[PDB]
Amino acid sequence: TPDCVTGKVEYTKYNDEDTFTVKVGDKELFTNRANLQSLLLSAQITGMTVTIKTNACHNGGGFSEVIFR
Amino acid sequence: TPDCVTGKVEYTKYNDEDTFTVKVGDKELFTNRANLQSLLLSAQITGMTVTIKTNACHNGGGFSEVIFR
Amino acid sequence: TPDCVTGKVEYTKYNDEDTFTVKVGDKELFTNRANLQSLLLSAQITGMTVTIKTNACHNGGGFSEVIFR
Amino acid sequence: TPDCVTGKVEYTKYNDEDTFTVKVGDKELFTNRANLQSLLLSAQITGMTVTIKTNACHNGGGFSEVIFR
Amino acid sequence: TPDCVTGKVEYTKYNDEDTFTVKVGDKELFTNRANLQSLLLSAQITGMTVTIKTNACHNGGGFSEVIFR
Ligand SMILES: OC[C@H]1O[C@H](O[C@@H]2[C@H](O)[C@@H](O)[C@H](O[C@H]3[C@H](O)[C@@H](O)[C@H](O)O[C@@H]3CO)O[C@@H]2CO)[C@H](O)[C@@H](O)[C@H]1O
Ligand SMILES: OC[C@H]1O[C@H](O[C@@H]2[C@H](O)[C@@H](O)[C@H](O[C@H]3[C@H](O)[C@@H](O)[C@H](O)O[C@@H]3CO)O[C@@H]2CO)[C@H](O)[C@@H](O)[C@H]1O
Ligand SMILES: OC[C@H]1O[C@H](O[C@@H]2[C@H](O)[C@@H](O)[C@H](O[C@H]3[C@H](O)[C@@H](O)[C@H](O)O[C@@H]3CO)O[C@@H]2CO)[C@H](O)[C@@H](O)[C@H]1O
Ligand SMILES: OC[C@H]1O[C@H](O[C@@H]2[C@H](O)[C@@H](O)[C@H](O[C@H]3[C@H](O)[C@@H](O)[C@H](O)O[C@@H]3CO)O[C@@H]2CO)[C@H](O)[C@@H](O)[C@H]1O
Ligand SMILES: OC[C@H]1O[C@H](O[C@@H]2[C@H](O)[C@@H](O)[C@H](O[C@H]3[C@H](O)[C@@H](O)[C@H](O)O[C@@H]3CO)O[C@@H]2CO)[C@H](O)[C@@H](O)[C@H]1O
Repeated sequence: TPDCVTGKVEYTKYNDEDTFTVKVGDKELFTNRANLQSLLLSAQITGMTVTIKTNACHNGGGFSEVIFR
Repeated sequence: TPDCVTGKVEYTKYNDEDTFTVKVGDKELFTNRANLQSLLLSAQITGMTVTIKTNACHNGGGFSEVIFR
Repeated sequence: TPDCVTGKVEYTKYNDEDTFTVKVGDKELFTNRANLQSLLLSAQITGMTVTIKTNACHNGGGFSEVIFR
Repeated sequence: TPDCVTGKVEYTKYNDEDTFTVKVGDKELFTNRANLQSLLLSAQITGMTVTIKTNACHNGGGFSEVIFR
Repeated sequence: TPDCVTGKVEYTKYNDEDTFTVKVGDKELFTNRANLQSLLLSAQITGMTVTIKTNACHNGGGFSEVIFR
């Protein structure tokens, strides 16, 4: 899966449909993987560099693959 | 969903009915989303700015949408 | 539910019956709510002020309601 | 249940059989309680004093009771 | 089980198939044990020394045994 965005988590959002949204770089992306919620918030708090891989590389795009650096 | 309150988490409360209450700004709001419990406490501890979106914007109102920044 | 004790967590204990014990003030109280385990340990570690509400306000008393400050 | 060991967590180990091993003092002990895994690692990271209670007080002994100070 | 790699976590990756990949030393290894996800990210954030034991000691190899120091 190709890299979509790389950078620090600007903000996260818990959605009504139990999905989780992350804003990295110029894109806002969501994931339906519950396990990623605490991981992503931890990355945001500690200022980790995140790389999100997805074919749906556009605002509102879904993803499941994330690299934590 | 419209913004209800924005600010830092004053306090949180675990309720008997397994719901979670948060005090942000001048409102005390609850959520039945179990996944939000650890996320909200983490935000409280680290002093993150939280934005709660809900149509039930009043004390005792329920919510599911939260922005972490 | 009335306030039982308020103060910092002196110590926590995982019990054989999968319950969680907390020592706040002069009371040792337990909870059968699994979700409260990580939350309480986090409060202990970060030195948060905790308020436990319960009608069984005595050593060995059970609780489910907790306020995190 | 009698005290077995008291001290700081030297190291932890996730085992193939989904159990969790902790080295405290001169003993290496394991627990089959999944909820204890994150709690124990947190205690290790923050340098908390841990007290493990078990009748199987010997290397390779199992436990379920832990006191966090 | 023999030691494969020892060192600090270079990076972690959540995969599409719900597995978790870790890069330690010169190897990139994965695990299908969900409980290890938060533990490994915590070790990465706090800079812990990790030792991964596996017979599949090669890039793309699977593991379940990890020592946290
Ligand atoms: O968490 C949401 C979702 O993330 C991953 O899927 C993403 C999109 O949700 C999904 O629509 C997208 O589909 C791709 C096909 O995989 C690809 O073969 C085709 O060429 O393009 C479409 C749309 O661009 O895939 C992305 C992931 O790259 C995850 O796979 C999915 O299970 C779910 O978790
Ligand atoms: O966590 C509890 C609850 O949060 C969310 O619902 C909130 C209130 O609990 C709910 O009563 C409220 O419903 C609104 C509708 O959104 C609105 O369209 C209609 O006109 O009036 C009712 C009554 O105010 O909605 C808020 C959230 O905006 C969440 O949606 C719900 O599933 C549940 O988790
Ligand atoms: O975690 C265990 C338990 O916590 C809460 O219950 C507490 C005690 O365990 C329970 O014995 C106690 O019962 C009360 C009644 O609620 C009250 O109506 C009556 O007058 O007195 C008895 C004896 O004190 O209630 C406390 C809670 O205040 C929680 O409610 C329960 O579900 C369970 O999780
Ligand atoms: O996590 C593993 C396991 O921990 C606890 O059990 C421990 C040993 O695994 C168990 O063999 C041991 O049994 C004791 C009897 O309880 C005691 O009555 C008798 O005198 O001696 C035997 C052997 O020493 O007990 C320890 C706990 O003290 C936990 O109880 C168990 O459910 C499980 O989680
Ligand atoms: O998390 C994935 C996986 O990790 C552990 O298994 C690893 C490999 O996935 C598995 O193929 C490998 O199997 C070995 C046998 O242990 C060995 O006895 C035999 O001779 O060769 C095969 C092929 O290398 O073992 C490693 C771990 O050592 C874990 O055991 C497994 O349940 C699963 O979680």
